[PDB]
Formats: sequence, C-alpha cells, structure tokens
Amino acid sequence: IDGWYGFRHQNAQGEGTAADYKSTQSAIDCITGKLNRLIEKTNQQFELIDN
Amino acid sequence: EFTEVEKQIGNVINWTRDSITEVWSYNAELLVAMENQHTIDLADSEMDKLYERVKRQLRENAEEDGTGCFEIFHKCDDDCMASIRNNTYDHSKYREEAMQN
Amino acid sequence: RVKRQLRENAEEDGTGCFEIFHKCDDDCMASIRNNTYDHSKYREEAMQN
Amino acid sequence: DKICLGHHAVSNGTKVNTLCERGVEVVNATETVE
Ligand SMILES: *[C@@H]1O[C@H](CO)[C@@H](O)[C@H](O)[C@H]1NC(C)=O
Ligand SMILES: *[C@@H]1O[C@H](CO)[C@@H](O)[C@H](O)[C@H]1NC(C)=O
Repeated sequence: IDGWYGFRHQNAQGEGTAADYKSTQSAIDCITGKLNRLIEKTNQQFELIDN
Repeated sequence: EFTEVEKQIGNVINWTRDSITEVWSYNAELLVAMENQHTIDLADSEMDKLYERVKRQLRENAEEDGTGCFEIFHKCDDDCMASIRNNTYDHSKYREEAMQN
Repeated sequence: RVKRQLRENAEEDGTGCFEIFHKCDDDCMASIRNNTYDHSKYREEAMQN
Repeated sequence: DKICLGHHAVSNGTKVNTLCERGVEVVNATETVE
C-alpha cells in the first residue's frame, strides 16, 4: 500500500514488506504527466449549425 | 475573402474547416509526442545494445559494476581496447591470465 | 539495478529471486534498499561459498 | 585499467514534448510547424 513496487525481505528474522521510492515515483510521475497531457478540455469554441 | 459568400454555406465551410483543423492539430500533437517517445526509446535501445554487446565480448574477464565502466581483470592495453572496439577481442586468449582475479 | 548492485554476492535462480551466499543482515537489507551497498566488504566471503 | 561507456551531450538543448512528459531536454530538435 505504500508504493507500487516493493521488496520481500527474507532474512530468516521476519517479513519486511518495504516499498521502493525511485522507480514507483518515476512511474507515477510519468502516468500523471500522461493524464495531464491527455485529460483536458478543448480550446476551440464551436457553434450550433443545425436547428 | 473579398466578396462574402452566402452566410449559411460560409458557416458550414468554417465549421468544416475548424473541425479539420482540430483533427490535424490533434494528429500533429500525437505524432510529435509518439515519435519523440520512439526516438528516446530507440536511443536507449541502441545504448543497451552497445552495453550488452561489450559485455558479451568481454565475457567473464570483465565484471560490470553498475556504472558502464568494465573492470577488466587482464592488463588490457591500447591494442586490447582496439580489439574490444572493432570486434576482434577473444576471451579464450586472456581467460587464463584473468581467471584468478 | 539490484543485479548491478549485487556483483557476485547473489545470483538469479531462475524464478527471479536472488540467493545471497554470505550473511546479509537487516542493515544489508537497508543498504540494498536505499542503494548504499558495497561489494568491497563482502567479495571474499561470498566468493568462497 | 578500465573502459567506460557514454554518449554525446550538449550544454544547452531544446525542450520537446513526449508521450509521458512535457518539456523533455534533448540534444537537438527540428521544427515541424512552418
Ligand atoms: C468564416 O471565417 C472567416 C475567418 O477565417 C471569416 O472572415 C468569415 O466571415 C467567416 N464566414 C462567415 C460567413 O461568417
Ligand atoms: C541540429 O539540427 C539542425 C536542424 O534544425 C541542424 O542544422 C544542426 O546541424 C543539428 N546539430 C546541431 C549540433 O545543432
């Protein structure tokens, strides 16, 4: 739940379900940049042609 | 441009030209973004190709560290650089002297 | 990146999990987690195994 | 006794768009809009 990409620490002492930061931060940055690029309204106002 | 056309057909022409302008502008933006991404991926792929080709040429004699530099165990001189550069190097000649490191 | 960090200390089994030969504690977990691990401290112990 | 790898780069580049970011710094950029 902390990050997308995590680690399974098997030290024969416990179970460390850690999470990375760099790669998942790059992935979230790229995906939110993709949505900032695409999810946008039009910049041209149209007109009603038919009736 | 000089003498104005009938208003209804002029509005139809402007609406069609504006829709075509929107389609071509979106197509140009998607085209530029797609081929810039493909050019960046192509550069990364060619760098990865060169890195793995040098790794296959160097074999076990040089161990990668995680930087792009190769720690060649043999005393690999300038002619050895030329051999690993222009696809001439053989690992079987130098494995005996580079195996103990 | 983890493969480049673990020079000879660990190898890929085939299922994608590294098998560290030497003793790699929770500080070594943290060192490979935040990329501060070094091969200069455990080349020889992992090489002898 | 080692050999390193790398690629050419420039001090000042041009910011271009891409599929997942805006204003990515690259080496060279041509103009597609006259
Ligand atoms: C169509 O658009 C042009 C501008 O591109 C404008 O000058 C012209 O008046 C428009 N036509 C009509 C019928 O309004
Ligand atoms: C970059 O592209 C331009 C074309 O716009 C070209 O004239 C130039 O030689 C290229 N290289 C550099 C280093 O500017």
